[PDB]
Amino acid sequence: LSAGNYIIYNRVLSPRGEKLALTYPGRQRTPVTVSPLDGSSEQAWILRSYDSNSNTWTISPVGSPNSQIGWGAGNVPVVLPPNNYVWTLTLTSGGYNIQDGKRTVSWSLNNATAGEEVSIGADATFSGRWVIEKV
Amino acid sequence: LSAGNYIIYNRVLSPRGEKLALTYPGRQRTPVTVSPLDGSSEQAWILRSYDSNSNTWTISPVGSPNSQIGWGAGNVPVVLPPNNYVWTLTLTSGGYNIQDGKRTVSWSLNNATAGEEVSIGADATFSGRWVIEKV
Ligand SMILES: [Cl-]
Repeated sequence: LSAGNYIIYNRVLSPRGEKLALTYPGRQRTPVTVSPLDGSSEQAWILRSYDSNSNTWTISPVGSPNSQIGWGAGNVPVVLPPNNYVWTLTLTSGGYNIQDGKRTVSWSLNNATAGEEVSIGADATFSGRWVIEKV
Repeated sequence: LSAGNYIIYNRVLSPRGEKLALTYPGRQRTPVTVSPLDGSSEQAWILRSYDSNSNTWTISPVGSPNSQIGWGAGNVPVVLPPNNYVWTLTLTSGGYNIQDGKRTVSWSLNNATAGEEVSIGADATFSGRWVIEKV
């Protein structure tokens, strides 16, 4: 895994079979959601290596490339002005487990539906795992 | 849902993000598996309505169209010579729940990996739900 632009989508598809991709809501301090994979810029993220030895990274929307995803009140990711907000990206045999820098919580989807806000908390079979693809 | 040819794939993707489609192994009395969606004829199934009131169907591989999927020993589906083997196809708000005619068991995947045999038993969040798409 290396720096560049990526899509990030859940292992669990929508009820209609759509890949549910991390989607920038177009402004800061607004819960980041998933939506059907569609090639829009809101679904492209810049990963920058923070500590390679820690597998930690910053994640920035291409639309606002200096901004970073942080841990929002309500336990949802939100985009913010930069301040070393990082996530651990661990490749497991079930896909990526996206955790905070201290590896105490995980991103998941509760229902895996279009428009759903990403949850930060307990790890979850299947919906706690993600796919990260270049470009 | 109507008679015709379909792909049938899990709501849960492989760890690499591949849609896992029901795949005929090319002979009878051999556990039916899932594999990455690839347009092969082994992934095309003929659905015929058995009883509309009870929502039951026969499922036959296009490769051996008179044959039917039945409930195999070891609780895995297998293909067999026809003898009214049916499955209930219920569209829930989380996708299709594929059960036996009596609605006591469900098809799911334990790990949702390429090559995995389909399990017949407990309903399972996410991996007990399916997507059924024409042709
Ligand atoms: Cl058998």
